[PDB]
Amino acid sequence: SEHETRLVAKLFKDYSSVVRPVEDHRQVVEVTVGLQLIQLINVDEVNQIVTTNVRLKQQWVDYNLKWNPDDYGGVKKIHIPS
Amino acid sequence: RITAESVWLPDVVLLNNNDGNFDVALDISVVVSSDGSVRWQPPGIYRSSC
Amino acid sequence: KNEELRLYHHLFNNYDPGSRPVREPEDTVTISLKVTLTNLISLNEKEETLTTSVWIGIDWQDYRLNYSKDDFGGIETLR
Amino acid sequence: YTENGEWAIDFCPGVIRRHHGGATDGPGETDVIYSLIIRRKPLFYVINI
Amino acid sequence: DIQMTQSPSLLPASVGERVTITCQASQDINNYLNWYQQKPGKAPKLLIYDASKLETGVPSRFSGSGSGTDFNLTISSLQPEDFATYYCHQYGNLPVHTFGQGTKVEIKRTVAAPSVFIFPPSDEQLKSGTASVVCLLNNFYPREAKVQWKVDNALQSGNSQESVTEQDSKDSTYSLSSTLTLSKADYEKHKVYACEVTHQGLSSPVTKSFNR
Amino acid sequence: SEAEGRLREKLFSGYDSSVRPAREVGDR
Amino acid sequence: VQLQESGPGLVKPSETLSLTCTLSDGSISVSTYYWGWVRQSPEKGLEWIASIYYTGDSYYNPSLKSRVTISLDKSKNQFSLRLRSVTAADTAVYFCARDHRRSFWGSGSGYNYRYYFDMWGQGTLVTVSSASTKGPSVFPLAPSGTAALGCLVKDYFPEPVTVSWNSGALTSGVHTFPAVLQSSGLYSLSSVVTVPSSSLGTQTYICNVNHKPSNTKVDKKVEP
Ligand SMILES: *[C@@H]1O[C@H](CO)[C@@H](O)[C@H](O)[C@H]1NC(C)=O
Ligand SMILES: *[C@@H]1O[C@H](CO)[C@@H](O)[C@H](O)[C@H]1NC(C)=O
Repeated sequence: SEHETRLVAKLFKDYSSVVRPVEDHRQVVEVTVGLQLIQLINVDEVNQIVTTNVRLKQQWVDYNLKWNPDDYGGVKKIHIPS
Repeated sequence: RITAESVWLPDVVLLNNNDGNFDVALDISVVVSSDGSVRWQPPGIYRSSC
Repeated sequence: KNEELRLYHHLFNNYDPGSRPVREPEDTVTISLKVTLTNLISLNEKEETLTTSVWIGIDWQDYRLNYSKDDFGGIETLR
Repeated sequence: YTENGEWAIDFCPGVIRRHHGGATDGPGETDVIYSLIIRRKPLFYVINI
Repeated sequence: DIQMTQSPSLLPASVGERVTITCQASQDINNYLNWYQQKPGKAPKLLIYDASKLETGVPSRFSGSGSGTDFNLTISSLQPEDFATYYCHQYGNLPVHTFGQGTKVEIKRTVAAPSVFIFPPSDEQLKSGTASVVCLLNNFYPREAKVQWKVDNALQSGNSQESVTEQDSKDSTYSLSSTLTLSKADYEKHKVYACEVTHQGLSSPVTKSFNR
Repeated sequence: SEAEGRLREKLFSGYDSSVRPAREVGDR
Repeated sequence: VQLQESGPGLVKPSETLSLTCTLSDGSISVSTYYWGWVRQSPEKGLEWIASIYYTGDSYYNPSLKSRVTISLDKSKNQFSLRLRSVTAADTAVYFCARDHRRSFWGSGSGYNYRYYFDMWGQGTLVTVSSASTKGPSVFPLAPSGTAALGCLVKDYFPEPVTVSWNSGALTSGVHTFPAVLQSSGLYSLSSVVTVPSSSLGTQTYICNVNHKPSNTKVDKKVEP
């Protein structure tokens, strides 16, 4: 918690969510997208609308959000607000 | 008695909700004891798939 | 270092989104408008309501946000 | 494009209108009006009613 | 295809020194080169990528430089935890990889002459029907030394095996053994047996011998 | 409630509400 | 968040060396990573073997492409290597690694790529030998102002062997050297120690060698 508190403070000291998270502007952000269908809620034939419950798994790399675990008590993974 | 957004909360949600609403109806406040124990009793209107 | 960050700082460190992009108060801003309809959802006769799904393309010129790609490593667009 | 089950879009002209341009009317105003001319497909009412 | 030659194979240095390792590519690879550090009994760790960019969490002491063909890995101020084996790695537009030969960075000190010892095979090993002659170099720096086996003043070859220990923290020295294996009959056929040691720290070579 | 205010300011100094409470890594 | 190798530590010659790398806290179906194998030997240094994409595209070291088959398993989040016709030259520490691919856009050319190994496993040593378990033979190398003595441990297999002097009492000046693989396919080494001459007659020196697969425990007294 103290280690994670220090880490979270360090990572977002000068972070920007405006620009793409790349170390060079010519680099392309590569996102792996995977859909999980939990429930088929409805199929409205009159209005031609299908309602579904889904999870939209998205995986990418932020090159400004790396750290060495040894410098932060061995913390290897965290959960942060999106 | 502290506002719930001021403290860490576990992200406990109703996974099998039907209308897409996962969280509680009102955050209200947690009760924190001197030993670090935290009790939270938020209300919730839940529509669960059955 | 991502040149996008330097470009963003150059364009937005001194920028007022509340003011129109006009050099004088009496100048007019011209907006190019397109409306693309994706779906006609419904027409409720009881409520007399047309539900549609669209997306609006809106183009204009902001002289304060002007830059050249040569001064920023070849960036031609910034989101 | 997937056509609506009951409605067919026949026309959709757009027009840029300007008004309130008179001296007494104050500053001028403008807007853009699109006129969706749509046609009902009455097959359901013919078959069922 | 592309081949990478890393120099020097051994770079003795002291704390505070500025050291430089070089990697030469056979062809022009632009800056498509990374550098890795590997401590003993550990996986390699990335230090520099694209030949000049420092990976996050790496100390600023390490720097990289270079264009096509020639590349460099510099350490400005060598520290106690920077003693390791460094590698240059080359990649292309496809995941095809070539690792250069390692470059070891060891602790530097003054030259120490070997203590040379010579041990015959035991009578038990002769009872087993073989004969090992063990010639030991103790507490010598640098690692560079030559050992030669002489039988009645006749040189041997192809029947001697070397073994060397790592540098010890207390004294920062090396130790070597040369084992010469022969059959019992070959061992009994000759009288005098010697090992002959040459080292930069020795004014002249030193020979240790025995007679049966 | 001056004492309560002082206690609150003491407790919420350096406190990160987004950080899960784990004194050591691996604590559940 | 971590990679773990698993496989036999010993393979007979001409058999197939099979290794499997398992991911901990991660998915193998990621577009930005290849999954590869790199071996390290004392004589050859680091050497990349092969890499595989999650869609199945594979790339191979040209020297080892004939004998290598790299494969994937999405259900288990695993990727495996199978090296055929394995000989003594293949003895090495095999690491499984994540090849981090960065994509770059070229005007008019499209995507171009760069790579670095950012994640490694611990490394599994594989030894390729047709020998079987056998106990060491201990021989005392007796000493000739400081006198050196030792124990020669000869013809044991497989590694390692633990050597101690006087039940661990004597440690200063003790040097145990790395094992050497002989032409017979069996390991050997010597453990040496230097002591004062005047203590040769007053102090006792015994070497305890212990070899686990053979369960060999030899306490050889080294004296003149
Ligand atoms: C925008 O600035 C660039 C230099 O950054 C200059 O070349 C160009 O003339 C400017 N454009 C306008 C429309 O002012
Ligand atoms: C590496 O450094 C040496 C010593 O300064 C220099 O001679 C050599 O040109 C350098 N090589 C590079 C930068 O590729």
